[PDB]
Amino acid sequence: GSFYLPRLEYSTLPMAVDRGVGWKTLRDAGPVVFMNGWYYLTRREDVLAALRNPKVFSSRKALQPPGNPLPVVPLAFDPPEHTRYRRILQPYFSPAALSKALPSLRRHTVAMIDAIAGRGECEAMADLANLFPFQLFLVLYGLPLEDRDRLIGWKDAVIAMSDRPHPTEADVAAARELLEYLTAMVAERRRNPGPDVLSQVQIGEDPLSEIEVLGLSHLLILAGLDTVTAAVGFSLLELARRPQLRAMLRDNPKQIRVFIEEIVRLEPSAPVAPRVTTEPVTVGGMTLPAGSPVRLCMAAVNRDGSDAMSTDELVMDGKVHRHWGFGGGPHRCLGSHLARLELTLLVGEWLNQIPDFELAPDYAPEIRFPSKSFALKNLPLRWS
Ligand code: HEM
Ligand SMILES: [Cl-]
Ligand SMILES: [Cl-]
Ligand SMILES: [Cl-]
Ligand SMILES: [Cl-]
Ligand SMILES: [Cl-]
Ligand SMILES: [Cl-]
Repeated sequence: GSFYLPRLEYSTLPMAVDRGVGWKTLRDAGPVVFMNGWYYLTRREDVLAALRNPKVFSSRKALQPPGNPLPVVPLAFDPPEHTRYRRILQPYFSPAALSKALPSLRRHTVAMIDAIAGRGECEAMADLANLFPFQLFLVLYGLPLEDRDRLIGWKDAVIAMSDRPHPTEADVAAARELLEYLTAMVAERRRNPGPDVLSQVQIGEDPLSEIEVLGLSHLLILAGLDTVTAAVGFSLLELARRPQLRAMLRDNPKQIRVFIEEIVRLEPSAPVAPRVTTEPVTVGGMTLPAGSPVRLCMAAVNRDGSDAMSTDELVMDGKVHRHWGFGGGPHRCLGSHLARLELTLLVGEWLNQIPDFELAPDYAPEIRFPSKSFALKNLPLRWS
């Protein structure tokens, strides 16, 4: 039996400079590590089993908000409700379904790179990574392109206020404006359904309600955009400091795919998944009572050294690339195929117009830690 609970202060983890060092510090503390109210499960055997066991490791108990909120479709649901949502949404998010959008997404990506390439410099987060996901979101779901500025502003306000009592007056107005904006859209799509996703999920044999589509739309905006922003930054960072990799990847979709898998493996934008247990569980000989809040450490598992595909290094070769940067079990990222499509498009079109570039002088990449983001703070790039 394990009766001595390791405890760490989250804010002291050495995470700003090198995530490998940060996750190793946590993993080496033990299979179960208590930090700031949560039990972190750090080892592959436990993390993957837990992700794969929604009955025991509940998402709803960890993620259902208080009050009477918009339903967080499907993130905050357990089976059987979760299973229905995933069955309904799966066909719209498959590689084959999303591949049909590629000409449009490529055209918009090319235009975004076009405006940057002539400058010889940029700060890649503010100037591209922060803007690109919402741009493609408007394209994918048929929203007015001129609404990008205010939609990004609403998203940023809602994300920043989520973890914080005492909401600022500006914060509540932004949340209300976003809700009103999305509500009008969803109602129009129910009355006049086009061939698009948000229309089609509201009709057919098992239609979603307007409130369900509103909750889904909110979730896609809050969970599906900044995650890709973070991955764009890490993609361009690693390319900026690896000239021969840049050369190899230009016009090389097969290897760009491999590179993107490595970026998501090594710098997963959501490196832990929260759950609450529904019955006693024993992890590493330690028994946790029912109702225990746990955080499952996917990013640590991806780096645990247990095979050649799980090291702290960027590994471009090897016949197999696999990881849990998109999660695992039934909640595995609904948008994983979209994220891959968008990231590979971005890298390819960036290298087509900006094949050679470098970090600005005396720049040392860091994330803000602790914070609500595992993205780079900034990324100053130079070329020409
Ligand atoms: C590199 C980019 C991304 C990463 C690293 C990422 C990561 C993740 C992870 C780890 C989860 C599982 C959370 C959990 O188990 O509690 C998840 C779920 C989800 N993601 Fe992503 N994601 C990315 C992009 C996207 C995109 C582009 C979309 C859609 C536009 C999206 C939509 C969702 C949704 C709807 C869920 C909930 C699925 C469910 O609960 O069944 N994500 N994501
Ligand atoms: Cl909910
Ligand atoms: Cl300029
Ligand atoms: Cl797997
Ligand atoms: Cl490409
Ligand atoms: Cl500078
Ligand atoms: Cl900062």
